[PDB]
Amino acid sequence: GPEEITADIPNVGEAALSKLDESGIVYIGAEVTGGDILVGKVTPKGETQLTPEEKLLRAIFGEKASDVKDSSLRVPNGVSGTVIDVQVFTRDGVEKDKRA
Amino acid sequence: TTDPVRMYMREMGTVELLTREGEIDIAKRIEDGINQVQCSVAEVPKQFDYLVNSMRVMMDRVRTQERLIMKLCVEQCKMPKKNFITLFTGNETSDTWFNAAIAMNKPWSEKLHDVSEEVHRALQKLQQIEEETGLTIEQVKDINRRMSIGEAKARRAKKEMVEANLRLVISIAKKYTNRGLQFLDLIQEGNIGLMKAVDKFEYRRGYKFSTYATWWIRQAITRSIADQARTIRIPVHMIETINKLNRISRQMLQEMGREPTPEELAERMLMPEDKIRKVLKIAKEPISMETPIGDDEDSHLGDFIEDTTLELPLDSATTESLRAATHDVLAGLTAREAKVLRMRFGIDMNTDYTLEEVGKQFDVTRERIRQIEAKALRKLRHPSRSEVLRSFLDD
DNA sequence: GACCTTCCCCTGATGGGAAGGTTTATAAT
DNA sequence: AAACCTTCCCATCAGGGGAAGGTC
Repeated sequence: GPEEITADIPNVGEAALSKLDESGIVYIGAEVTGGDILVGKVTPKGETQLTPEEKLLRAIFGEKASDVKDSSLRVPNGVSGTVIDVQVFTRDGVEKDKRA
Repeated sequence: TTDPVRMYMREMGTVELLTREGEIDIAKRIEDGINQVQCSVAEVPKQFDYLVNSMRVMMDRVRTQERLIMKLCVEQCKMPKKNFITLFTGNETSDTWFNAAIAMNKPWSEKLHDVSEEVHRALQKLQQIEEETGLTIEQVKDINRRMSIGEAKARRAKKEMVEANLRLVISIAKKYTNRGLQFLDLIQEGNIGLMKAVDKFEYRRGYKFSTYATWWIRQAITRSIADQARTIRIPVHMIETINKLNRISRQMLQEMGREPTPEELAERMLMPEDKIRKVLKIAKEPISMETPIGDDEDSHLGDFIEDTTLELPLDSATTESLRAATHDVLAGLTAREAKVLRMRFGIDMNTDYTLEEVGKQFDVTRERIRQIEAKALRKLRHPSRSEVLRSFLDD
């Protein structure tokens, strides 16, 4: 299925998603460093299988698995700059999000 | 020259062209052969072929009994071939020729008695055909012989027919050359259609064979392209759709000035618009992994491709550590709970088991098990027992 | 208490459709 | 490229039944 730019990403903390808008794009002017997520994206992945040791965790803490992987525009490792421009190209027929 | 395309282009020069009498008289030879077959049928090509094959089947049935009796009376009994043919020619129906050969009283004459038992029943198979096909065992053979002659006439005439007009196949194939398919492939796929045209042409319609051969060869080349060009084969009608879309977008260039709006093709074309984007997304062709890369260097596209099926060792080590941690943790609970957890889940076991599956061999069925799990997970939910495992869940 | 009508699950029954095949005649080498 | 036709495979619709609900 089509990928998503939603800010809702699995396996991430709040300190990381603090720097993204409702659509999941880094705020203009906010300075970042390597590892930070600039554009949150999630590619749909399926047929997840777990070693019974991990299904045990799924049963114990109730932390359910997600049906989507993680591809994100994260700052290249070693460089730390400041966002000066953000452009959004939306295809035809694809509904325009808030940031767009 | 060396290439085989030259060995073909200059080989077909030995066969001269035919027009216009040649066409008609070689077609008459073909029709004369098939007309020899037609009288032989007396005693749409689709049913005609079954009739032909049925005659052939009858002759095979007769020849089977022939060779069986022959092996029995010559190989297994040592009678001379002449003494077999002379006595067997003429009757081929009754057992009258066997008793005479016995009465011959030569040394082999005794071994006939033993194969008489084995030949009598083989002869009944052979004779029954007469009551089926209303013919004698000899007329079958004669009819088949004449019809084979007809086939031979048709064969020689048709091979000459295709050899004569071979050049037209190249004349047609040179138009299509560059469609991801090699040249000889095109000319051969056209020769196939040329043969199919030869077999389905009436020389009496008065038209020139050029037109019919042209139609058939053109179809046999275009459809063959659709079949064998793309590495990922595409349904035959989809290639037609792609060609139509490309033709429309080509024609509208000078109309729109630069290129047409996508929604227009859905208008110009018969198809609604939502499929056009799928038809354009489908057309992408594979890129050779040997494609040179930036800087025009030796690096190629077949290099920058990682392997993503693999799991990084940083995660396999964590898998093993979780294995060990849960192994130490499950031992902290009771033996009942340990077995229940290693059963409902596939821990240290062949496979996972369901509720009644676990309850089957635990002496107390479903609900009991449901009460143990929810309790054990509760007993492990508590911190001071879940910290080492809690370190494994990060979100 | 039965009767008339009602509310949901398996056999397959099928119109729908994608993939496939055979023809096409002015002449055309 | 079009033109009408056959085999195979869908993922869905008329039909049946096993009971189920509600009422003069």
